[PDB]
Amino acid sequence: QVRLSQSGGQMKKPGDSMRISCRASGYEFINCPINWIRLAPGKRPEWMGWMKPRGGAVSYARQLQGRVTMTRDMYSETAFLELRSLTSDDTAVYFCTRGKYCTARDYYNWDFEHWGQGTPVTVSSASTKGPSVFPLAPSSKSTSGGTAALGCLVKDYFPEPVTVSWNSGALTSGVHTFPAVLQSSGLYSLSSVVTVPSSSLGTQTYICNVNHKPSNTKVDKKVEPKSC
Amino acid sequence: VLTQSPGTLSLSPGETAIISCRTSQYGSLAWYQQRPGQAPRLVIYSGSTRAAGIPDRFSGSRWGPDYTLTISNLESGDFGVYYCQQYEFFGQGTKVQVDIKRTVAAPSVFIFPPSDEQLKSGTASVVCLLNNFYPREAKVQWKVDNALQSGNSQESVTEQDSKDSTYSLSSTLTLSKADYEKHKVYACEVTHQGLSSPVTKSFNRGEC
Amino acid sequence: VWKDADTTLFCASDAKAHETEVHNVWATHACVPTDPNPQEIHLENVTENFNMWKNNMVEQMQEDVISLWDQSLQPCVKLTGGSVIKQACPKISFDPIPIHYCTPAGYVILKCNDKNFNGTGPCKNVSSVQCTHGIKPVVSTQLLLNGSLAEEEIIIRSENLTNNAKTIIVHLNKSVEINCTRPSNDIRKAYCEINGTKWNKVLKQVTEKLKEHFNNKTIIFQPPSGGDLEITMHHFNCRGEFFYCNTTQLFNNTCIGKGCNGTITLPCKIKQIINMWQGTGQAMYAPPIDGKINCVSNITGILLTRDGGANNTSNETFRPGGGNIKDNWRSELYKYKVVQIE
Ligand SMILES: *[C@@H]1O[C@H](CO)[C@@H](O)[C@H](O)[C@H]1NC(C)=O
Ligand SMILES: *[C@@H]1O[C@H](CO)[C@@H](O)[C@H](O)[C@H]1NC(C)=O
Ligand SMILES: *[C@@H]1O[C@H](CO)[C@@H](O)[C@H](O)[C@H]1NC(C)=O
Ligand SMILES: *[C@@H]1O[C@H](CO)[C@@H](O)[C@H](O)[C@H]1NC(C)=O
Ligand SMILES: *[C@@H]1O[C@H](CO)[C@@H](O)[C@H](O)[C@H]1NC(C)=O
Ligand SMILES: *[C@@H]1O[C@H](CO)[C@@H](O)[C@H](O)[C@H]1NC(C)=O
Ligand SMILES: *[C@@H]1O[C@H](CO)[C@@H](O)[C@H](O)[C@H]1NC(C)=O
Ligand SMILES: *[C@@H]1O[C@H](CO)[C@@H](O)[C@H](O)[C@H]1NC(C)=O
Ligand SMILES: *[C@@H]1O[C@H](CO)[C@@H](O)[C@H](O)[C@H]1NC(C)=O
Ligand SMILES: *[C@@H]1O[C@H](CO)[C@@H](O)[C@H](O)[C@H]1NC(C)=O
Repeated sequence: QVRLSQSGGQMKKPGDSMRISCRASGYEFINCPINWIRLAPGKRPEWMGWMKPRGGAVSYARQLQGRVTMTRDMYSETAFLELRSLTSDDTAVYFCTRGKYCTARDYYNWDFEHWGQGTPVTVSSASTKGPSVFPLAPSSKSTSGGTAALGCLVKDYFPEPVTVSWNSGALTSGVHTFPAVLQSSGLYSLSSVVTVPSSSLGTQTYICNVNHKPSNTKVDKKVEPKSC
Repeated sequence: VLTQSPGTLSLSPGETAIISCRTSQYGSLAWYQQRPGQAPRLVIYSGSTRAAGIPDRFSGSRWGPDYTLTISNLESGDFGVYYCQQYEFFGQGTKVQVDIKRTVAAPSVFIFPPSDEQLKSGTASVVCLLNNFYPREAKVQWKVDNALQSGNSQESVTEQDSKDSTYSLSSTLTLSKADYEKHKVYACEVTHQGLSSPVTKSFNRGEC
Repeated sequence: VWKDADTTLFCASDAKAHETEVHNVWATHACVPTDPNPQEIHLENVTENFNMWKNNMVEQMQEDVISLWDQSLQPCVKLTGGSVIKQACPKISFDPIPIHYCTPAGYVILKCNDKNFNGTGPCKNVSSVQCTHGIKPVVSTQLLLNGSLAEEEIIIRSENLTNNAKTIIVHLNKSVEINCTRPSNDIRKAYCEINGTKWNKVLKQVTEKLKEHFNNKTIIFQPPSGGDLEITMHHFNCRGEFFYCNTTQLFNNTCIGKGCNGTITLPCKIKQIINMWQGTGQAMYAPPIDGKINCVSNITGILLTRDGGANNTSNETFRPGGGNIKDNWRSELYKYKVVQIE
């Protein structure tokens, strides 16, 4: 049975280099090229390159040319990957793979039946940044005896996560805290909303409690109707 | 070179997933399955040949440059993300997630102007809320003085609610303070099966 | 009527029974004499499919060359399987002779004579022969030496050009000499000389042919990305010694775009410790012999690998190297296939 066993996950800072290993067994190691594929959530799987144990011949993906190195150790039958000048875009799970068809005479490289378990690599700054909390006012419309919507926008924080409660957890019904989104600036942001009766806007006080443990930040924000 | 569609399928156990991939070049195409927290697995290679262990519920087809993976009678272990592949090229992926069925429900739409506190900074965020709708499929379009917006918006969607089985979506339009004060009508347009016609929520900058 | 088939071929040569030269000694016990009056029948109204990349003639020659080298180029020390073998390692006489491969009774070799045949697909002009032409088992990397030339235009060969994992063979129609020398009186230092005027014109013709295959994109050459010295350098054997030559100057993009017109000299070294191309391990050989060591060869082909990746660039990049040693035999066996008579 063909097996590929990869080394443990790791955390890195931008500027660092990284090395991961892929130990193979269950077949003639020198006959088959080994590939490296990385996966990040929301993005295409990205082929980094292949490496042939015979001679250590390599072919790197154009967009990684210069920053990637693929080697191997014949005796321990272990393939190695190195990636230099790490940035946030290198955050991913890294896999070594091998094609389904491989004999002593021939191979087809691209039908990846054999995968290692994968090696999680996170690249991020050690810096933290607390959120800015802006109110999403209930607006001066939406019926008189119906339901109004309100919330707060939790913008430009790093890293994940933030949590939001309302009125110290006393308010839970109709509350929706959305999954955060990553902005172009590299900072996160999310919204938390709650639907309440419109007739309670002039009586009940609504406060969102924003928690951000990495920056040691706890912020309360009162969301009230705009005065005009 | 590899265009995979759709982005997301929200289906119930027993239904069929139809996943397509359009290529600009012919040659052996493969399909992969990635379960949550697990390495991807080869499902199909060479267009329609099943890998070992793969049940006949999975099948591959091709019409012209369009390749299709169909998954009939969806089981628990079938849900996850699927990728098509040609040589070193992969598709964007298709997320197949579990959807619990209920009656169609139109979203309640709310639009939120930028706060005055935020406008002091230099950027303006316009938030549009789509609350408690079903099914998941919904389109949001931003209009500024009746001009379609693209490239300046981000969306986020909640998991299907464990009580009422609805979804909620949030879309944020981001502009500079200067650009925000250049226009009057800020509108956000929602299209959903539960609405007889597209619904638009808007506000005029300056007036309450 | 016939059909494509595989069988145990036999080899023929003109080896001298008196020669101490290694290839001659091997062919003396392994091969039979050649045929003075070879017969070739040009089949008319016959179209046949060929595939140089799926030709098992290649496998048999590989086994022969391995058998030859293993039995003739024995090292002082062999490091393999975690164990150490110590043997005698005398200097030998080494110079490849032509080897013909032939089919036994019931089998015949079909030969494609289409001048522009690229290695795969249908062939209009097919003839029938009993033996291939004389093929010298020249073991080398990056550059193909002392082989046959393409009759008309330069030919690009690959099982699949869209597949970056598939080797590219460039078949030249004009040979260019490479003159390698280890002078008499560091003993391990050497060099190869090439007429840059001739080579650059040929290399220009290569890129123009490559443009026909890659939508008139800008063709760019680059050095190998990595690997052992056997693949990152021009590796070959000259008079028994193992040469490693740097080919960076051979693929100068500036010259195929003022100054490159002249003599190109590649830095070379002779190594006593090598990785065996038989895929075994490390071998230790004795120091080089004294006097001038020289090999003048015909560059008749190039081994290339093309860069891939999920990119969107207006230029294709090619690097010296290719696949493995079996590809050397492929480039000479490309126009042949074995068929069984009924
Ligand atoms: C090239 O590869 C495709 C599949 O990737 C295959 O169908 C085709 O036959 C190959 N071409 C040749 C000439 O072998
Ligand atoms: C095949 O032979 C005919 C007959 O002489 C010749 O005219 C033709 O050019 C040849 N074709 C090729 C591809 O060599
Ligand atoms: C060789 O010629 C055949 C025509 O039968 C074509 O399909 C194939 O792509 C060609 N290969 C190269 C490398 O030009
Ligand atoms: C070799 O082929 C090229 C085209 O690929 C041609 O321009 C050149 O004249 C040929 N050289 C010969 C036939 O000597
Ligand atoms: C090398 O090429 C020249 C002309 O290109 C030829 O005359 C010579 O015989 C070749 N060397 C061989 C066949 O050993
Ligand atoms: C090869 O180069 C040497 C100089 O290193 C020279 O003496 C010799 O004449 C050259 N051989 C040929 C055939 O040009
Ligand atoms: C070949 O020579 C070039 C020129 O300096 C050098 O950069 C390169 O590292 C050399 N290649 C090897 C494999 O030593
Ligand atoms: C390429 O040729 C130019 C002009 O002769 C020369 O200046 C340059 O050093 C050469 N580069 C290499 C890598 O040989
Ligand atoms: C290179 O060969 C050409 C003939 O193609 C010749 O005219 C030229 O003198 C040669 N260059 C040198 C440096 O010998
Ligand atoms: C190529 O052939 C020539 C003459 O036949 C010979 O001197 C030279 O050593 C050969 N080259 C190799 C690499 O065998």
